[PDB]
Amino acid sequence: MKPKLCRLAKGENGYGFHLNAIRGLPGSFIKEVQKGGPADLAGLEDEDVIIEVNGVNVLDEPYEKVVDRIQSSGKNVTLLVCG
Repeated sequence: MKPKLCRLAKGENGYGFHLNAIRGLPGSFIKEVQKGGPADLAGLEDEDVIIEVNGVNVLDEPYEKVVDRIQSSGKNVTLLVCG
């Protein structure tokens, strides 16, 4: 119900969350926010829906493309989510 805009700096062990999808439901949401990790500190929470990765709307994109986009921006990634 609330949109959050945030910027993650990759840590020793990634951004500190996983993407889950549901099987042909569209959209990608956050799954396993590591306590104290980048995503955690940046305000993200489980079941937050990804709307934009680095300014690009990814709602009409397969879970796999969304994963790729995130793991393709290097040290940083900017996310617009809704939760």
